[PDB]
Amino acid sequence: YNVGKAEKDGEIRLKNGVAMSKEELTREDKNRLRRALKRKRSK
Amino acid sequence: GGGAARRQAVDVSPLRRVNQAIALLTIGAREAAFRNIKTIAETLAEELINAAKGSSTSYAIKKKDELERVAKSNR
Amino acid sequence: QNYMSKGDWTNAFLLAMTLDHPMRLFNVLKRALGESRSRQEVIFNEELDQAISILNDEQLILLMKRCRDWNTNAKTHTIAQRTIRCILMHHNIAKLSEIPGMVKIVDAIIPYTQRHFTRVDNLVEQSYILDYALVEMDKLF
Amino acid sequence: AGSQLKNLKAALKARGYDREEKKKAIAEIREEFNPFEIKAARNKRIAVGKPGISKQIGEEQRKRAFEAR
Amino acid sequence: YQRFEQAAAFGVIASNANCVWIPAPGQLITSALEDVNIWDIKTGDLVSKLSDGLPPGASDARGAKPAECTYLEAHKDTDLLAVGYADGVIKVWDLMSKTVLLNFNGHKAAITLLQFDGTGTRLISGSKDSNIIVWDLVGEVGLYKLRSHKDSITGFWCQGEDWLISTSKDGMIKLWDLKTHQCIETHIAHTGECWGLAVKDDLLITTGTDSQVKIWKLDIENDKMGGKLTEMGIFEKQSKQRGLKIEFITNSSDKTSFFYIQNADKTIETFRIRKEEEIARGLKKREKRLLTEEEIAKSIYSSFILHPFQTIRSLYKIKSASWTTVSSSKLELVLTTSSNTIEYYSIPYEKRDPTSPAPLKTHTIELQGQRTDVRSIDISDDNKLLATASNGSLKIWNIKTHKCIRTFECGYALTCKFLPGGLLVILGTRNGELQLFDLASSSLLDTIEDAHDAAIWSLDLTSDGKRLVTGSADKTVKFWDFKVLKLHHDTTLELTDDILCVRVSPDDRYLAISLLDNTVKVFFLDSMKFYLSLYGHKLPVLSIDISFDSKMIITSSADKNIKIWGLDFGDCHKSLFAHQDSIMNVKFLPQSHNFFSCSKDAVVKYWDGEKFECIQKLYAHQSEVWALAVATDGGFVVSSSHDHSIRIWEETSLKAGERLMEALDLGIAEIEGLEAYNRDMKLWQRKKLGEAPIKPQGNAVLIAVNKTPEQYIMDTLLRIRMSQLEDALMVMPFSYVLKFLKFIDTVMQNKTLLHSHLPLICKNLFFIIKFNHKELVSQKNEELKLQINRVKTELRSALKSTEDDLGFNVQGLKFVKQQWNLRHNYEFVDEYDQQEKESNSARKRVFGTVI
RNA sequence: CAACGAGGAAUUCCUAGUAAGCGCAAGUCAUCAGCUUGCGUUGAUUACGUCCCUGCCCUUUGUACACAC
Repeated sequence: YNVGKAEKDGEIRLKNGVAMSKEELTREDKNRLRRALKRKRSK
Repeated sequence: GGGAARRQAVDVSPLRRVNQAIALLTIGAREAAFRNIKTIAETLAEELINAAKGSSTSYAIKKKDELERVAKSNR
Repeated sequence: QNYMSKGDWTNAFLLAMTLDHPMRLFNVLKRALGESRSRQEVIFNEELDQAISILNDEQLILLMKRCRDWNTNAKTHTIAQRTIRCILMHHNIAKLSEIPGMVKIVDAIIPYTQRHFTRVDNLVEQSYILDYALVEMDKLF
Repeated sequence: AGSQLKNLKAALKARGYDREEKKKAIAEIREEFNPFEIKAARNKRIAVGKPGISKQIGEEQRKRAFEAR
Repeated sequence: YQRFEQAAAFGVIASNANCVWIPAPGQLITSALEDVNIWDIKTGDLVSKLSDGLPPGASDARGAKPAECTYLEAHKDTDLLAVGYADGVIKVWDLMSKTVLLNFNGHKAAITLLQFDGTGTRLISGSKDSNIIVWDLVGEVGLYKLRSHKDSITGFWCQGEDWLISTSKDGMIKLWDLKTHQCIETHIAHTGECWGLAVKDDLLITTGTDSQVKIWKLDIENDKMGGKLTEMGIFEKQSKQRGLKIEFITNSSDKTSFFYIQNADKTIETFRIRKEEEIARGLKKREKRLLTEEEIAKSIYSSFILHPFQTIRSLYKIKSASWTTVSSSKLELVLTTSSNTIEYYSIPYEKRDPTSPAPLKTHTIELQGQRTDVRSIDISDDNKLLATASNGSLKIWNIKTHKCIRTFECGYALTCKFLPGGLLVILGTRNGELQLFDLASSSLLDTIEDAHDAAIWSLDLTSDGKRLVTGSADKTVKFWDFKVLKLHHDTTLELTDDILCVRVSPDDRYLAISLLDNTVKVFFLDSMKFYLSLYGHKLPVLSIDISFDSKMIITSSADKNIKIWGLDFGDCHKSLFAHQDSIMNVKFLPQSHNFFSCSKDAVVKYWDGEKFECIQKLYAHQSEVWALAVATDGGFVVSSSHDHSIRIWEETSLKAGERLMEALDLGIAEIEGLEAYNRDMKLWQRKKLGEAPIKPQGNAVLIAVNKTPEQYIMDTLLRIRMSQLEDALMVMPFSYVLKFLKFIDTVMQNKTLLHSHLPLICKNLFFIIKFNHKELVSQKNEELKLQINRVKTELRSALKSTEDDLGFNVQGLKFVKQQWNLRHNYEFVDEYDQQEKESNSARKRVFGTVI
């Protein structure tokens, strides 16, 4: 078993293990996680 | 510090001590033979004798005493 | 949010479990575990592990899924082990086995616990340089 | 010291629907960042010549002389 | 170059903002665009136009639109005006000397409310980005930033230091503890947006999208989580649109309270709230017919405690309001509407009857405006100015005073001109009508009904003025002469297409007409000769201009570019792309080939006709610039726009290892300082209590970052990286190793941050003593010996404590899996079928190998 | 009654058969004899570390399969 992505859609699950919920993330971390996902797509 | 004219005293490794020893002795013999009656062999003999007994009349150990004294100063 | 601010980790835990806010759940479990190490059969405070003892099947299957993907770290694994331990010692083992879905989780997190057991056991193994240094320091006279 | 490319990007950020400002800025950075069409000596106590321009006028002069002959 | 600048701006009285009222009825501070103007309601003369000290158009004016004022707010007693603008900045002025005292940028979008609090020295500001910031005025500092809303702050209400309560452009109302600056209680007020908020101390009132107005009871001294603010019932209004400002008063002389809800459209609903005596004596009357049903009826309160009142209407759409009161028969309410006009109404009320079928306005300040956008501007020789509107408000302003001295009523009028002697105005309207006015006498010299079959679009005089040209959307142009002061239609040229601009040359030579069919045609006036057809603009084509030498024409259009044409052969010269929306108008200078073009994207632009540069990019308007007009001689140019504005333009580094070393030295210095303090306390409590140490004050950086020294050292030990950790621990000498051991010895007494950093403490400590083992076992001190023993016991106890539950969980989880297996795995006794079953049911993973 | 007794400020290059000294031949379709290219003879001093300065470059999911981090 390895930590993939979330089986929901209001959730963000990093491969670290730290599952974050989109309703609980503030807008700063929403923008930051969106840019980080853009980096991991762009590579 | 970008060129702040301050010196800091370091120690010096034994290979550098032997390198700078041979350099000080030989170029002291050269400048001591530069335009005097004596040749390089006789000036080097005088230099090696005075450096062996440590007489402070040699270029080499006067230069050593200056380097060590400046290190003692801005230690 | 008010419970997470003012303290009060048990009702914060059950609200984070009801809302399914997993980072907040990790924070309430980590904070309550750390204050449990601070103060002084019971591993969290008693109100919170009773609140873990009284949750139903789908709640404990999402709790053990959270414990599953926290156990893949070597950092966030202690919180997962304390939560797994209180589930194991506060629930019925026949119930835990016959819940549909509780073998694709516990088979996922047996080998990670074995990996951590090997690592912490080697930490205890190389913790005896202190004992060797003490026997040298006593031989010093 | 620092690169000609780094100084060129700095010069473009310096200079930044007008046209003649861009004509002036482009001609300025071209004749500044082209160093191989001047000649520089070393002052022993400095642009000392313009080789390509002197060459082209010296050869256009004899070109029109040759066509005249 | 002799550049341009802005002399004065006018034409606006009330713009896209609120209004504050000041007592002497009284005066009124309101917004013009980017500057605030004060008016006395009594007469209405402009007694102040407080503006920025820099003229827009100067050398240091920056290359964007100026910040439109969006919220006025006033501190009455200490005489301040806090005004806030559309970029987010807040300027606080003293109204005595009219200078800027405070600049308070802070925000990221336009701001929506201000409020002074504790009457002086504190200002709270809410903006179109969802933050709400508290500012001190004695420190010039944003104190706090309350940050949990989602869309845009629509209102708030604060009391001093403890409770704020805001409501935003999502559906949410929030209550804020201003001591901790964390939001305490959040509700969904209305299902769409939430536009209103007012409160008289017991009841709170909010409104949302459509007529549903919600009463709330805030109980500030509550202790439950949900229940500091509860909802007590809804009611209805007569307007189905956004009620967007609610405000309360307590009239004296008995004690009574009134609140209004202004609406989007045209209407303010006023309400009297009643008093507790008629609450008590009205409860029984709806509690008649005598109790579960009666309790449901008594619960279903709003119409009970609130009483509607005289619903004040207006002619136009309502933008802001505020009132004053005496006697409860002088509810005197000032009102700024959208089409620029303020109105001072006042409703009387004899404490039972409102004494009127409809309220009455006592004043109206509307003379210096237009109520619509000025579709055509014009100028005299140099003295007067002509503004043409849609309601009919032709106005003849003057340049030297900026006051309309003469105004008439025409209709939907889009183009106009003067007459060459002055004191006479020709004009065409959007239906088939033309009109003539003057300056000394009354409005109408004559109108010409059926001047055209359809919408007129552009007219032009000849340079002597006796003959004018009218081109209209009935696909015709017509010529008119002046017979003696009446209009003589004599000839008419019908085209194939809707002509929408005309012009003649300034020397009676050419007639250039711009058709809807993407082209212009140049005719000879003396022959109707069809000289030229200029083509290739590619959208329908607006304003033309002919130069003074009658050699060079300009051609503007909705293609966002103006074309320069040489009129001798009809050859194009430039096609320069300006103005990213649409160039509405373009005009030469008097004597030069320089020209101006004003456009539909709130900018006028100054060009030359020789190098075709842009000389200047003037940036003072806020919206679509509909017209501009140049002086006949001298060359100052006026421009008039959609924001009801008319404005003049005239001429002028350690690393890891040493970071850990300095952290270790200050941390262990603080630690043994406190331990010496504790030994002093025990000795001065176990001996003759006559003396002790005075005080060890804690470290500057430790109280600055709010950390115990173990935490400070622990996070810098965390912040070094794993690649240079074995170097950071190898650089430090043995004295720092000994105080590192003191740090570890103290940190495994606080068992919270021991267990959260166990493998880091183990890795660092074991590398440290493994590297320094030769010197450590040669140190002779029983203090360090007891230290090593104590660290050993606590560290190994923590590690065996975590692997105890690790081993417990291994055996328990494999018991759970194994009892599930022996419950319902399968039935194979034969070993070959068993092993093939397990091979088919195993976990597969596919790997990329190399052969 | 002119220059000059190892050449100022600055500046460039250089790590083992290398720097430098020394002579002897050739003259190879371009180049070179106001010299160029070969060939041997003699043959060191000091770095061989470091990113502290000056710069240039690379990466910022570990992916590639375990173990470990």
